[PDB]
Amino acid sequence: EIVLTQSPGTLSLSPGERATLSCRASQSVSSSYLAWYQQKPGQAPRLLIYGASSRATGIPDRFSGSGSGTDFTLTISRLEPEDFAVYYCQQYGSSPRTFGQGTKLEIKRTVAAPSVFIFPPSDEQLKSGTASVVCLLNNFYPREAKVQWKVDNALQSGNSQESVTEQDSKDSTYSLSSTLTLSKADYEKHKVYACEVTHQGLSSPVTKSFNRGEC
Amino acid sequence: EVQLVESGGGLIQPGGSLRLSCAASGFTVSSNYMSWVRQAPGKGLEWVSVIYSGGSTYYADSVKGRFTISRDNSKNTLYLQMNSLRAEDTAVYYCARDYGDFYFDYWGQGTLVTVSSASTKGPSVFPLAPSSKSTSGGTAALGCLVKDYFPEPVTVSWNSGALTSGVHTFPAVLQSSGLYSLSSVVTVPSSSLGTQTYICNVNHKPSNTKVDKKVEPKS
Amino acid sequence: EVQLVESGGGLIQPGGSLRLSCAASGFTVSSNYMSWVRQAPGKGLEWVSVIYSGGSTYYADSVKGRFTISRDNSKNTLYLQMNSLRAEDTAVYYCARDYGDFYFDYWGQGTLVTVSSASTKGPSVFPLAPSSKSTSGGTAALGCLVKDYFPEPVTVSWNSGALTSGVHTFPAVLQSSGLYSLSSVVTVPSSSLGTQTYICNVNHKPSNTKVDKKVEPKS
Amino acid sequence: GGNYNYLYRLFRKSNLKPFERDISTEIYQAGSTPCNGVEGFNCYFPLQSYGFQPTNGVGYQPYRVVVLSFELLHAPATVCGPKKSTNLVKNKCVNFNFNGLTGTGVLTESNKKFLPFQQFGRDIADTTDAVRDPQTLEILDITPCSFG
Ligand SMILES: *[C@@H]1O[C@H](CO)[C@@H](O[C@@H]2O[C@H](CO)[C@@H](O)[C@H](O)[C@H]2NC(C)=O)[C@H](O)[C@H]1NC(C)=O
Repeated sequence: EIVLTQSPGTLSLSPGERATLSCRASQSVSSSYLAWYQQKPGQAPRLLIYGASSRATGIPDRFSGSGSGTDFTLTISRLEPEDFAVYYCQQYGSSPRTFGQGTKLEIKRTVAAPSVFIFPPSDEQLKSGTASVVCLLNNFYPREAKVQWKVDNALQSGNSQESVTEQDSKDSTYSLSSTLTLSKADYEKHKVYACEVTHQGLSSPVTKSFNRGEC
Repeated sequence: EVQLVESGGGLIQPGGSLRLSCAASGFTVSSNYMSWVRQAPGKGLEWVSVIYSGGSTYYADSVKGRFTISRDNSKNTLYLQMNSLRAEDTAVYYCARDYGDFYFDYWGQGTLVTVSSASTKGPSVFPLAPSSKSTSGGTAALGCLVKDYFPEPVTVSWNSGALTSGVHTFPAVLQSSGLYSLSSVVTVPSSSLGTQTYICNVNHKPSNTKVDKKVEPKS
Repeated sequence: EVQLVESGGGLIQPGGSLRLSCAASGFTVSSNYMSWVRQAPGKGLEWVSVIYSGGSTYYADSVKGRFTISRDNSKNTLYLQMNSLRAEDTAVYYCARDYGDFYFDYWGQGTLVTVSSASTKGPSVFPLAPSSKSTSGGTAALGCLVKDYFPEPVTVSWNSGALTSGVHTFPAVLQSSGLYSLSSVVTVPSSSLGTQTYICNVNHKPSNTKVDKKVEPKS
Repeated sequence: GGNYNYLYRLFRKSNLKPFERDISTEIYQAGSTPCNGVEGFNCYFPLQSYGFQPTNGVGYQPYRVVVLSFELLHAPATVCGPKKSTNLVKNKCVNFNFNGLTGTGVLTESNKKFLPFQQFGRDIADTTDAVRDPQTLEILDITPCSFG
């Protein structure tokens, strides 16, 4: 059977060191009839190496793929930091051309705590009849951050949404935005809105909070 | 060898039909293979179809009986006519120049195929003011919240593209209502709360919405 | 014997086609007759079509050559596929379980078939404030005016469904512009003009409009 | 080690007419610019070799192919299949066929001598009365079997 399965699925490292990864099939393939690909997020995916032997032009030589059969590896001899992307394996031996799922390559910049900031809803929105309460977490290595909303000290579950940015190409940090959504009516029923952030760079969690209706 | 621009995709109700176009440049588009490949936004890469230099075509099994590819080598324009549109063929698609072993060496830019759903609505914008609760020492953050729109590709710039420092647009979020929402924020020295210009330029390309909103400290 | 929910109807431009669905529950839908009956909103009840347990169908003479009924007894779902839609087939329709003599004993819920006209527009809402001209002694009345919408089924509640005393929504009116309008009013003790919460919750189901408007005494 | 001496073309401007043939290998241009008869970008070699090995999977094995293509049209056929030859009795009214000559009668050893290109002999009043056996090339008389 022909299904490409990544070994780890993601790798977080530090630049300047030898990177090595593989992609595993679901059968032995006819000889070296596969390839690799990389994907820059927000960009087009690009060639990596044909036939698992030699790569095409426009690519330098820090990279090497090997293997035979089910196992097929790819080794980067030294971690260039600007090469941090999502990397794919691709086959062309079977009668369809199947793919895998990708491997994430990045770095673990020294533990950095987030700058936290809470934004109350704008007066324009309370006219409309709804209240968004935004809480921002700025720059931060470990993305495994927790955002606990509290309304009058009641932990709020199921009315928030988060999103997170791609690891920053300059300082290798993440940034996160959590939005709490309420009705105008329900907003006007409570006083303290708080956002409590937990993170490895914080010795104890940080809470940023405001009091509805206090200039 | 500068080539493979894509165009045409976007908001379309199911049951319709669409011919996409991937034009190339500086290349004999007749005497090779091209291909189509999808990219589901949470998932990987899945091959759609191929053409030959002789002209023979092949497709995926799911898109069998539905999708027709063609080209005009007088104008060097590949045509992906997709028909009987279902609400799971919602990926972004890529035209790809093909070589030999069916390596996809040269790649297109991409265009969004979005099945009907909530139609196309324009964004509602609010300015999130810089505040002392956002202020800390030397810097303070301000931004713009652009919410409730269906047609996924939307952009917000700061000062017509001037500020590139601290400007960070966060991934749009898909609500239960079915409409997207996002917020883009930028930090700026706290000595400069209202001093200079900070106007977010909101442009919605599937529609034709263009609005500039100024963000100022709270009253 | 709890059964016959209907769904599917609404805003549709003429010349189109629609398959309606009436699903039932707790019943062998194969081994009986079903039927369809219309109800013009100013007029009486007019039979549309019948099916047999063997499977033979019959129709009205006006809908001859146009309308096809069917069912799936694997999923117990009746299908009324109506085609070549004219702008006089604008009634609400009812699936009906049939017995014997062709009595329609068990009845559906209903769904609106509305031919194209002015398309689908959202409502504009104003609060009609409680005033001394509405006040008399112990009580005073306040309400919400929801106007200019095409897609007939629209609802306004008071305080998320809390107040059931004095809340009275008046029949929508059809203007010369072609759009509907209505106003729902509720009386409340005059000692309680602004005291408690009186927010009208406007929901437009063919669209996805949901807005809460507070009504307060005049400035 | 492998057998890469078996190749195939993988590029052409168009398809083929039935049993067309091309041996001419030229650097197949997709550049729209002439490339000196030399290789490089968008001018490639039109042929591809087979990569074979004994540990290849099923289907990736050398399969020796032969096709048949027949000729009929007008004119006189030149090819022909095989032929059966039971045996020849003698002195037993029999139903015989000698490469076309269909008849009935008793067959008997002869003592006439044809010329070495004559197949059968005829009587006055034109009835076949002798034949030559194709396999052994001996003359046999044909007498009718008895009636009266
Ligand atoms: C036809 O084939 C037969 C063999 O099947 C040839 O025959 C033999 O002829 C030789 C001649 O001396 C004899 O000694 C053998 O006894 C024969 N064997 C059999 C099996 O008959 C014969 O010569 C061939 N004739 C022609 C014209 O090809």
